[PDB]
Amino acid sequence: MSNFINIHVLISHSPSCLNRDDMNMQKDAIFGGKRRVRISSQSLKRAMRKSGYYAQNIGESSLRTIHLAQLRDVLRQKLGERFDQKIIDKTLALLSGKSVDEAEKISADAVTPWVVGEIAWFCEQVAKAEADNLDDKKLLKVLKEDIAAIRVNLQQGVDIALSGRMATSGMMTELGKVDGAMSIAHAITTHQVDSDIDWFTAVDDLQEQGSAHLGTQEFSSGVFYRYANINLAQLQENLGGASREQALEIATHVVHMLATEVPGAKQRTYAAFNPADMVMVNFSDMPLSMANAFEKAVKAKDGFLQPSIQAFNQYWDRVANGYGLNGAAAQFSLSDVDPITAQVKQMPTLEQLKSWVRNNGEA
Amino acid sequence: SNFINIHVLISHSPSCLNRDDMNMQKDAIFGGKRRVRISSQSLKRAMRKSGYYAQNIGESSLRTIHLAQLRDVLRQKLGERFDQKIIDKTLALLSGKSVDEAEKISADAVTPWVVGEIAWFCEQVAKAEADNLDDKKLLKVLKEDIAAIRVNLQQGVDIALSGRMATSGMMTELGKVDGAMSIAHAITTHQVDSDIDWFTAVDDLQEQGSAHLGTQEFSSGVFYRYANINLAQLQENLGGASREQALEIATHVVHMLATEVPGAKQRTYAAFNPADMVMVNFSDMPLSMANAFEKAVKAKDGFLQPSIQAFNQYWDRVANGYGLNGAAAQFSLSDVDPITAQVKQMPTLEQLKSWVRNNGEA
Amino acid sequence: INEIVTVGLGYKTALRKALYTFAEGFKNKDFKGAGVSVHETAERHFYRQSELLIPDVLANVNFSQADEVIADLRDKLHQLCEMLFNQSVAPYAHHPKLISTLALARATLYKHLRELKP
Amino acid sequence: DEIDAMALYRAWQQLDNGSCAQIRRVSEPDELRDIPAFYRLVQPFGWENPRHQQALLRMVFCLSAGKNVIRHQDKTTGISLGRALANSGRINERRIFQLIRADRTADMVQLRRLLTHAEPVLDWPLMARMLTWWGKRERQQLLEDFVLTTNKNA
Amino acid sequence: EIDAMALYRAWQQLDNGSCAQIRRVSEPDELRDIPAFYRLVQPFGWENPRHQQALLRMVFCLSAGKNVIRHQDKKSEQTTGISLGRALANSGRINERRIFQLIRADRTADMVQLRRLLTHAEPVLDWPLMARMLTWWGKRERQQLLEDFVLTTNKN
Amino acid sequence: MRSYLILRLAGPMQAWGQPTFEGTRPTGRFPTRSGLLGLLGACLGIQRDDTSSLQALSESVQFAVRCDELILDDRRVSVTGLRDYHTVLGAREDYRGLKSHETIQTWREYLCDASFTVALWLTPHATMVISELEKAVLKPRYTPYLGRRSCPLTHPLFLGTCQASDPQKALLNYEPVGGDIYSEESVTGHHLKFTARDEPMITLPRQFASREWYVIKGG
Repeated sequence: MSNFINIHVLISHSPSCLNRDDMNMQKDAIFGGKRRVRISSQSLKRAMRKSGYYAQNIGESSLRTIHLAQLRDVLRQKLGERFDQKIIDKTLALLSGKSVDEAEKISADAVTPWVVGEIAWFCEQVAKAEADNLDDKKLLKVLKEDIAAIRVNLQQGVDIALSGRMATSGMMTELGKVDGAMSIAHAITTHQVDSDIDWFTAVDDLQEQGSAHLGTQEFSSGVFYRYANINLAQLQENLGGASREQALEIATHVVHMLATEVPGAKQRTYAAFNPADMVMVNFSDMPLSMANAFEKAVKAKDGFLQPSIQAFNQYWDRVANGYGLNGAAAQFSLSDVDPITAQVKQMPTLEQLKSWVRNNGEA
Repeated sequence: SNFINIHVLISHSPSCLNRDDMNMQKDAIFGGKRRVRISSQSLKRAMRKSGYYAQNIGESSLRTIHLAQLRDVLRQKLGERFDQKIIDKTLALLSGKSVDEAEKISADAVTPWVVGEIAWFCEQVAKAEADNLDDKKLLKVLKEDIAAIRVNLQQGVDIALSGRMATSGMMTELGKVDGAMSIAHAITTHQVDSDIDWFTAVDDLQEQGSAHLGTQEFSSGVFYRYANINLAQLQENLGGASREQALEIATHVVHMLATEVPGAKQRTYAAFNPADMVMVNFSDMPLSMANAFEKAVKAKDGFLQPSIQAFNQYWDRVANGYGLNGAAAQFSLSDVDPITAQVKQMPTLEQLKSWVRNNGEA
Repeated sequence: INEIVTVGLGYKTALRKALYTFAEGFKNKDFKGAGVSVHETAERHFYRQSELLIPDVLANVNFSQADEVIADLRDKLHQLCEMLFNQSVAPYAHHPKLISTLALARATLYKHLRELKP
Repeated sequence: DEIDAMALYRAWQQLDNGSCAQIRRVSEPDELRDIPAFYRLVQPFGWENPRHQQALLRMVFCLSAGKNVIRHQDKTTGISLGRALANSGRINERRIFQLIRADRTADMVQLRRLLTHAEPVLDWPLMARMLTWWGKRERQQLLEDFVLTTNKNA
Repeated sequence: EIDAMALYRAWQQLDNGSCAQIRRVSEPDELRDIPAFYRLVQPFGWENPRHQQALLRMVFCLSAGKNVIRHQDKKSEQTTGISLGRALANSGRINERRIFQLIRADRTADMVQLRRLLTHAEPVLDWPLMARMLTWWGKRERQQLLEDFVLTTNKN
Repeated sequence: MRSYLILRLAGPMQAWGQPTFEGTRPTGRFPTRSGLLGLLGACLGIQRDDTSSLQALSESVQFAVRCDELILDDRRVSVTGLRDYHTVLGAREDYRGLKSHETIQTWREYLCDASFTVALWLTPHATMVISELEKAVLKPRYTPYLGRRSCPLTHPLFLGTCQASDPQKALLNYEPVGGDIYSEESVTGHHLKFTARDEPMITLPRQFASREWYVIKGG
């Protein structure tokens, strides 16, 4: 069992509002007939992309936009010393399907993730049109043959290699379709939650102290369960046939981010900067989520955290024994517990867990 | 008995494993109550296109049908309709090795769709010998068809278990291959409270900012999958065929039902959950246990436990009343158990598959 | 005949309008909409149940003296619209955000249904 | 077929300041079970039949807001709790979102705090029946009534 | 798996010495220290801990005296036996505020109070009922006790 | 005094054909003759190629269908329709080649919650006995469904056997009474017809011919 790597995270948050509705209400979801506070998987993804850790260890994130009129200026700024403006314009025009007018505002069909590396690569490839003129469709047919060569430039993307992208217009609809490679679930609380409401006011220094109607902000604490899953082969493919070890390094970065990164919503005013209390990683031939460990909403004994850990471990034992799974399984917990069973190796620190992942579960 | 019944109770975390033409969860009214549904085609594709299927069925030892083995039988089943020379011509064009050259391994029975197709070929080479277009001239016009049957003669178990592949070079009425496993629509055991995810799309160049709005329906729930296997049909379409082999395939079907999940929005919702219960029982007639949840299950401590309970309690009073007989085995992850014995309790799934493989004998 | 047809179509449009309002919402006093298309799958139910009632009576009425048949028809269609409305709205009626909307949607529904009586 | 009469309300009106003081001083309906004056009050209706106990706990708990918090007004049908709380104008709809999302004892608490703050006028038997069941449809209907009335009086 | 009425009978038949040893005890936990208790309670529940607490309570109540708790079988017309609340009410010596304080007590304290009441009441009751309420001794049982007392006084 | 075989059709979803050459594949409120004949045919193990056994079975037997309305918690649950959006990837472009479309779409109506009690009897020109049919529906050879393979049974086909003069009188012996009945035999005091194109033209696959039900209405 060594194609899919499964990441399970139990993380408790102090009173906050990490993800909102269209009525500025806490995102929720019904599980096991009970209301759970929810964090969007898109929210977690973006929280990862725009994180400092990602910038330090993985690289630059993709630039998602529809505004090609601004994007042409950006690309002209970052690629102007390497290419001519007409070539860049023809490049972006070919990829998007729209025309670069030097106008004030021209938009694309939808929000698109652009990585400057592959765009520079496309500038180099469209510079072959400066050579013996191939028709644009001809050049397209040439590029169709070697997609791996395009995916090599996606190592400056990765978030695209992890989350994928879809194009509707331009040349990107035939060259830029990325499928894999990371499947992440919506973070839901392991227990039933009755959300509290902050009834706030706004003191007017030129009128107050006086009467005023009040405002509302829905907030809540809770033990969230995050799940992620990485298809190593698909990641290797998405990076242009990259080595497995590299994919595992990226995987460890994903582990760390999933264990530490928290969406920055309402953090200036609520500040729920809490680390994960449990992180388990297991290799498998088939993806496996332990959400059904909380299908029966956990009830508080000494908080929601400990019975969540306990329920998680119990359900993992039941599933593991029932379906005869054999990892490659390691668990990291802050709390002292009675977890089990061999060989779900206990890691004292998170870094030892990440190291255990880098060495393909054998360490 | 001829039929194998597979019943699966599996819980799914918040997701959307099946959509309609308007990006909404597929549903079905049962007992007057709305149930979230996962179409049978979605499940059957999720199985047929899976890697486990490709390993245990895509590469089975009985996937290749050698025509040279079927020399004699095809001569006596089509001797009423065609002459021997025509048949030998067809086999020589299809194999394509003429010699007879008895393999010392001449089969006893033949798969129906095979004789159905090669009969069509016999007709074609007959009218081709009447026209008459020479062997090369006609082999030129029958290229796609010949290749089409040649690829089918290497996928015996796939066709036998799942049916033809929706684009197989089949023409005759016998070429319409059904079964051998029947997959039912997976419905929730309970009434579902559907949630609506309200998402946006952030523009990195105007974060001020006008938000791109969107909605997507999702819901968690306990689904009841049902499937059955016709062993006689599976043996006939592999004919062949020993019952033990058919059982060996049936085990694969059980496993796939207990594990495989559709890939709809699994990249964003990730409902990679395993089956919390699976029971297998032999019978002279296939029967779904859907009426166990005809009255919508209401949550006591989740939906899973009262679903297990409802299922078992239904099986207790209903099982003997209907023609279920024996034998039956159940693999679950939580008590209680059905008060009735004659339903062996299996600790692991592998023990259950081993139980199926031994024709339900202890 | 024209009256029977227009009655049926009238109740149809009542239901569809109500559910559409439940979908899109009411912008003026900031009532949020569900974001789902339930009107189309409910209209099919309405139509399926209507094929049993309207042609059946329309075949067997004494046109000279049969407005009371049209009246019981109105009653049956009314009940049908109520039932189908509540059924279509049921899975989404657990979030206050949407309950506040379905209050008004139901209100408009009964406005139209009230306007269908002679 | 056994219904709790409106007499209870009248009884609550006519009860002495001492016992009413003992009753008002309560956080939860179980603590209402704790005090004797409650049993003396609720016996005729009555308490000794467990089918009625929960309903009585809710009703008495709501009345415990005060002697003249819940103002009875005769009616086609009388003013409902939603319509009442809406007409009061002092209640914010978010707190009713809270009320509909609350669980067990909590909701009753939240309800009581509302009544004291609202001083509502309503037909008491309606509220009595709704408290008798207090299912999902009672909650939903409450929110509907409130929202619709507030929208209709703005 | 249930404790019989035999215990009561046993308590009736036991000699004065051991009864003296048991009677002079302040708390139910202090009852564990003396051996005569173990000898008395040995047939019924030890070593199955599920009954132990209950037994500690029961004997403690019985420790009030040899003929303090007077047992009366339920009449065929009565359908249910006289309850502890009804008993304390019928006695007429008990003031309701001490039963209020009884419902407000916690753990050992309540038993301390309860015994003190029995000695002052000399109540008549159906012993299996009191035993049953003492086995669990949840909040509902307490409140039910108060129900019986207050309701008995108000109705009669 | 005819002999009747009484069967039950009780899936959570059901489908009974109606005239169609398009993607949208509709259903009726009750089983069709072609459907029931295909059902018994499946039970008996009749392949699609042999016109003989098909013809024999079709000429041999006749049907009567009773619509059983569902009652649970003394509440009536009327029948309802479904519209399944059913796509195919890699479908046939042509009948002969291996060329395919990326995606085709079909719409398929289903029937929940429907249950039926069906009484069948032998024609005078019968080629088999009711015993063979009983033994067949008790121990089928091919998987029985109603009427798509997606739709399984929740109650055994065989419900019983009886002696009676009318199919109505034969149906009365079994529990869910009061449902409408569509038979191929007429009963006194009953007039209404119901037209349907559900009699399979066996000589010519795969098309159907017009026929009519006799309608009986109870209470």
